[PDB]
Amino acid sequence: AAQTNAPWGLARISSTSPGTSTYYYDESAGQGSCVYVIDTGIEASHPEFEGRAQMVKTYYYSSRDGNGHGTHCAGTVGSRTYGVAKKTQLFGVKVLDDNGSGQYSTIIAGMDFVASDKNNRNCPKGVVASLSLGGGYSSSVNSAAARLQSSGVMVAVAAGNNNADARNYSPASEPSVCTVGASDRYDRRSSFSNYGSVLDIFGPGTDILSTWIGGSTRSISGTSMATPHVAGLAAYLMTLGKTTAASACRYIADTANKGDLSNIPFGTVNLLAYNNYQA
Ligand SMILES: Cc1oc2ncn(CCCN(C)C)c(=N)c2c1C
Ligand SMILES: Cc1oc2ncn(CCCN(C)C)c(=N)c2c1C
Repeated sequence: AAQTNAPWGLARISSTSPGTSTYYYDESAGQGSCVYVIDTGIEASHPEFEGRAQMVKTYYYSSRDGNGHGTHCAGTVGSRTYGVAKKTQLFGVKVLDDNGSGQYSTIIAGMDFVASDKNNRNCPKGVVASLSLGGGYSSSVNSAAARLQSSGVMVAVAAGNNNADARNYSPASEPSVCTVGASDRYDRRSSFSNYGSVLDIFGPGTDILSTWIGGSTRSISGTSMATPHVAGLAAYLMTLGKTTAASACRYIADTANKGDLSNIPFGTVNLLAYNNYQA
């Protein structure tokens, strides 16, 4: 399948070269997989989600996304126009309030929730969790991310936006999850992207168009935007049977475009997520 005039990040993940604008992908499109977006919520009524999104948990007085960040990330995972895996099921877990803030205790509870809740959901092709959030190092936060991964969920986490080594951030620094840095449309490391040996992969993160609250769209930047590209890619590859939740991060690294990014610090992987789709 081909989506013409796609957002640059979708085109990038299906291309061996920067500078193209069509997204190519197998029409299975993540059908039968599920992606949990652990964030500020998801505006599930957005036409772009086509009934495939739903809120399943909140820790606040409402399950509504009053911020937009979670809706944007969910859109990059799985919206019809802006999403990598256009037929996946999206589940919202609101661990962040409408200012984008959340206590580590709440974030941990949300991860443990997903590890159990996937057993209440029909996801025969596999389960992914996208965590576009984090803060300073916490062994308890890292352990929660490790538990979620061990339970059989592909966990993709944002590296962070401090232009610093991700070893000092959580859950970014948990080795067993998939830690995602950000790149731009010219194949440069995004100016704000964290780096370091704990990174597994880069995805598009500068100037990413996706869904927003109020039934709208906008372009924003962050490792938060790169992470759902990788989460959606994992769901897509799991639906194709090419990999599993336990192996998808390694598979994405194995099949990535290698050596193509600039301003990668020595010791950080030079790997850009790539779907390897051949029509
Ligand atoms: C106008 C705008 O509104 C935003 N809300 C959340 N974010 C994401 C930053 C923090 N996040 C965890 C809540 C934005 N980057 C953003 C931008 C730009
Ligand atoms: C380790 C980590 O530390 C963070 N601090 C703020 N944010 C919010 C910035 C979100 N983005 C859209 C600009 C994070 N997403 C984050 C992550 C991951």
